[PDB]
Amino acid sequence: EESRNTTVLDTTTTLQSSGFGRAFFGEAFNDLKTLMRRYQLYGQLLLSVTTDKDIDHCMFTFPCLPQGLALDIGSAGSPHEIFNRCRDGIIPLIASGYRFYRGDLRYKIVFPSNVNSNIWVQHRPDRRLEGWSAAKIVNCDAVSTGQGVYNHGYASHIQITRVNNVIELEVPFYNATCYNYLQAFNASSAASSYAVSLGEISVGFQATSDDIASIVNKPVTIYYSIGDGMQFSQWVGYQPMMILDQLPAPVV
Amino acid sequence: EESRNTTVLDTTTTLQSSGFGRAFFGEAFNDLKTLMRRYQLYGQLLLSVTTDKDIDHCMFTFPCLPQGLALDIGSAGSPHEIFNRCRDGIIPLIASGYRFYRGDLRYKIVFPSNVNSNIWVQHRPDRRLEGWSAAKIVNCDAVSTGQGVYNHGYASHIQITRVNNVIELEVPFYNATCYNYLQAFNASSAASSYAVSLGEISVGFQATSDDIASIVNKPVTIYYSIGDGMQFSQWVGYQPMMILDQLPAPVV
Amino acid sequence: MDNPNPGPDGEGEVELEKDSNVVLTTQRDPSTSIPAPVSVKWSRWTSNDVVDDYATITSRWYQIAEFVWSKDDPFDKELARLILPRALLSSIEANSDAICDVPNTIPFKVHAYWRGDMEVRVQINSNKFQVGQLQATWYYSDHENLNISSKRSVYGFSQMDHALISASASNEAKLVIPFKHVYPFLPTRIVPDWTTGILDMGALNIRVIAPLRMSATGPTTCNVVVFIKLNNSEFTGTSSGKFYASQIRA
Amino acid sequence: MDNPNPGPDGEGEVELEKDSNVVLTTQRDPSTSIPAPVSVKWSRWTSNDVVDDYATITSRWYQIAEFVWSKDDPFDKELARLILPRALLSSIEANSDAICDVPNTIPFKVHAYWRGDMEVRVQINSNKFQVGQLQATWYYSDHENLNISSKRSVYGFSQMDHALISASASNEAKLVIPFKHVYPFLPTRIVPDWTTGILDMGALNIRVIAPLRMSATGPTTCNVVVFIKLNNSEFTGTSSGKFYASQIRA
Amino acid sequence: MDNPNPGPDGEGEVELEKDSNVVLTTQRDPSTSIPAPVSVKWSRWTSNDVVDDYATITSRWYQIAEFVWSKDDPFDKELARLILPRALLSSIEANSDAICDVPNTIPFKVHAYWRGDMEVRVQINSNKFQVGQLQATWYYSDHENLNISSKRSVYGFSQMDHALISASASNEAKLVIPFKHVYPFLPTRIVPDWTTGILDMGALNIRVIAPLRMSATGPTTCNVVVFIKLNNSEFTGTSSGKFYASQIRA
Amino acid sequence: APVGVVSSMFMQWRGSLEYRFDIIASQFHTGRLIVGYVPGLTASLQLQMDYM
Repeated sequence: EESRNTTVLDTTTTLQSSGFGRAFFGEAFNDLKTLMRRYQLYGQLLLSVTTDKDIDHCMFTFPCLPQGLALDIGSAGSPHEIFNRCRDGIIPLIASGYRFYRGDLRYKIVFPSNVNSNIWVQHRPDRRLEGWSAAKIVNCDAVSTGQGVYNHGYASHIQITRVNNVIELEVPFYNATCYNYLQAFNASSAASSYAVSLGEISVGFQATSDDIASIVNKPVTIYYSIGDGMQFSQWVGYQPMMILDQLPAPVV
Repeated sequence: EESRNTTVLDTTTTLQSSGFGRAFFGEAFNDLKTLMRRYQLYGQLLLSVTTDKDIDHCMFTFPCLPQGLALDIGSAGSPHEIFNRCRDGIIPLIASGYRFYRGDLRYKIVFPSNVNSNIWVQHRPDRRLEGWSAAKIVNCDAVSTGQGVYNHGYASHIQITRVNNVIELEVPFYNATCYNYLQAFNASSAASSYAVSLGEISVGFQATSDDIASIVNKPVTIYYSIGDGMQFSQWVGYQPMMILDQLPAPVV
Repeated sequence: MDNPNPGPDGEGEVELEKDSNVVLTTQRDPSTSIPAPVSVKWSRWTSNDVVDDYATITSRWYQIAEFVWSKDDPFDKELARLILPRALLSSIEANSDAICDVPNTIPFKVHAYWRGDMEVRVQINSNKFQVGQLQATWYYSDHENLNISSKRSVYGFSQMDHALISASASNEAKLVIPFKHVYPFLPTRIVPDWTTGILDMGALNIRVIAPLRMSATGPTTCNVVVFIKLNNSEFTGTSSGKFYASQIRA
Repeated sequence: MDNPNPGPDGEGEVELEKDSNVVLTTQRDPSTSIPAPVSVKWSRWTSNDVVDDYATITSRWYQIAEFVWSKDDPFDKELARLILPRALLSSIEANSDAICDVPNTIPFKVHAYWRGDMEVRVQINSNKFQVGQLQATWYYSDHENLNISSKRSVYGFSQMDHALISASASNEAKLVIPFKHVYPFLPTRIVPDWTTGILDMGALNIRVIAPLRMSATGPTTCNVVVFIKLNNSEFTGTSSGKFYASQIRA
Repeated sequence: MDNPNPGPDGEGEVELEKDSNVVLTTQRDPSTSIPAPVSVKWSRWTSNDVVDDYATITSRWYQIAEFVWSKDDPFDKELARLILPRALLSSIEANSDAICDVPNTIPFKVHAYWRGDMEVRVQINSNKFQVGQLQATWYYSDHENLNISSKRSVYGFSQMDHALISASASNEAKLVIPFKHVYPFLPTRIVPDWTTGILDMGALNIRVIAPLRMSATGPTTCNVVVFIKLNNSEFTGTSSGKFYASQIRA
Repeated sequence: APVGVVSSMFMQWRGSLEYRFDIIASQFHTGRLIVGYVPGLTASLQLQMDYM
């Protein structure tokens, strides 16, 4: 069996327990769940207006899942240095260790400062993730479906950038499932696709196109953490790691 | 292990215990220590004056140990028939079986009858035995050290041959040791040499040289037994024996 | 202890494991490994229609895979990535006869939906002088995880709990496999919201941790056989068997 | 009883013997043989100067000899007449490094005098199909006894208590060796009254009682290794280590 | 349990079976088979003349047959149809010396009539790697039954109770054989109403149920030896030994 | 090892590790092996090691 221990050959005299730093630093690091709630960078983008957007059009939409977005190094010419360098993170690294999850997420999107415009944020529980490809932030183009616009029923919230430019969130667990998939997802069942993302958040500015020019190529970093109610389930061993200090130097 | 007995295959119905002859002859032979105290021939000699001895000179000196003197068959022309024939004895044969001893000895030297002269007997705890060679009776020559003469401090006794010609002794245990060596001795440590003999007894006549001529080539047999306080220690298996009835005949 | 007395009977005790009308024996202690705590019944939340476990036939032991394991197989070498609810059906159909023929699997021919704990024994008969070691590892909904192709290696299954099958001891590997899946019930045929990946809880897989090693003139092969009980199951949604389609060939 | 069930773990229990920070195992029961009753401490009678056993380092197990035992060795054939307090030092120095390097033996580098019980295990790894039998026999102050050259044979050590090491069972031979010597303490260097025969209590010796026997194509060699605990010891007479001389080469 | 620790002693316990002055051992548990309930003494009904069992010599174990059992022997192949009271005498005389010489059998030289339970052990020393199986079967007054020549086959003795001697386990077969015969006493010499078929209770016979099987270079032969206690006996009718005739040669 | 991933997230660690050794052999194999531990070996001293 895996955790069996046939015949211990103890040499150690007993070492003092430290309580995971409780005896030194004053804080236990035993529960890995409480570390999971330190916020992590989730995605990152430079806003890119394409079509002449109206008040209603979403500026970008991303699926919201604990697994972490499929990692986006960026194009070879313009890397997002943190994901290029600081690969993945903590929460996805532990999400690597389990096979199912059932819980909330929190986000705290940090909008660009220079813009003044109001910002709405839909949550869309309906949407199915459609394979691990296109599990990434998407800059929506011309409206053609209801995907591109504000919608009435979906839960939403509207930060006033002028007052404070970081809307904070609580994406809830709405799925008709026991508990969702947690590793990378290739979609076998067609109904397996409802079994991953908590929803499909959509951020959108209310700016008219005359003012939208200020917004172009302004950064919008995003954060996430597992939201207290989260509970990963089945243990599954780690897929091979790739040591970071061993990554190649830029070379002068 | 040596004394282990894995699976006895008893066939015997129980035999009556005899108590080692207690039930017949009226005396137990169980304890081998009490047999050790029957006296044994220890050495033997024909006195041989060389130098013109004074009153004080020792006539002969021998180390006194339980192991028995190194066996002296005598020269090929003039064998001492008992050691030649009746090899060793009992006490040395059992001294063969143990590795350490710690105890007294008794001697009862039997001087020649024809001589009248007084006889003194030193005990000399000081002396180291010097290897198994020269662990034998020695006919001392000209005085050169204090070895050849009567000494003041050493314990001594003086038989009057005219009254009874067999001084009886009790050589005591004087060594700065836990307990002495008991097999044959080759002297490894220089301080190992104090670890064998109880002492180094010296017999000497008080005759002037004019009277010493009567004494020449008169036998002086010696006896010994382990003296009650003796206690051999560590068990050690017997070295190969040599059966006596198988010794060669004189051949007519 | 330490007192052998073999007779005509042979030496050791023989522990059993009767179920319905199938008894099967292992001389050795099973190396049990249980991935999850036993499942709650869950017919309550998703089935008005008549529900019934068929304990007298579904719970019988029935073979699903068997395979030679020769010394030629290199260290990390899959012997069998069995799916489980499917292999119980896929093997039968692979053996050129319909699901209806086999008593264990008739309720699948009818009922639209299945749930329930599984049992899997991976019995072996290596000779005592052979040296080697299988691992048997259950991995829930493997197919859903696209990067699994990299994980699927003995270093990667040894971290999750897994049975070990030493070829020296010819040890038999028990493996309780309680139901866990994103959806409480597994469909047994094409169903309105999904089609592909039918009746696929996940996959047992038997990677080698140590290849057989033997004297050059010793016994090369080492056969293995894998029985599967389907115990605390329950079926729901009665439906005609003509809707049923033969399981994907695998 | 009589119910083998080998697993990945293998079959039998593994008894241990931890000391300081050295644990070592034997699958088999040791064939203990104890020549003498345990020694009294005796620092009382011959040492004003500070005395101290170093239980935390002197009592550790440490190897002193190892040797192949091939079938070529004839019936009565010594494999190793180890001296014991010396071999613990003589082997280290023979291995081309000073006594100071090894934790067990540093106090010998300093203290002028040693006393104390020894422990000696003569572990072996003969294969189960081999047939043979070592004896291990401790003989106090052997060198002092000049006729020992005749005694030193298996007929002659089997009379005193001695360990037996069957090669069939691959049995391990424990051997308690309590201090007994004519002088209560053994010096660790040249000392005013003796020089030669330094630190020489006596000798372990491992005569063969039955040569290995095997099929012509079977395993010829049978290695043996001999650990030595130095437990209830005590050292006395602190002294500079520059006085210490390398042990006689043996 | 399951904790082997072989020593110089070897591993298992050795059960014994002392009688008079003969002890003999079997490492394995005997496969006892007892054809009949123990006999009543019956000297009461047919002997005024002095009667006396000789427990101190008649009850001793003594060999009566021994035989090689090579792999060449085909499935159903008799190894030895021993008669029993006769073989105890017939073997001795076959070994070229008179009955009077052997302590077990002297009372037969004198007393006209015998009765009493027998014991028969069929010890074997097959190697552990051999595969085969003797049966040992006692058949009362076989010679009286003329069709026995057809019955005398392993299918036919396996129906009556019989010992089994696996060659794998080298099992030893105990076999109590209480007296039963049409006449309460067996004569030891020609007697007024019968002559032929003297002292013939019936016959032990050791048919093979499975021929030895082994690797081509393995140990071919497998020797067997058969001891016979003659315990709860009683003799009656004292008579001169000159009347005694040597047993039929068989 | 799972300990080798869960401990990469943290700057500091302490306490005992446990190396199980499955020596895969038939019971008829026999042998013996040291499994030592040397405190304080800098990489230059990583060599010069031998079981003694």
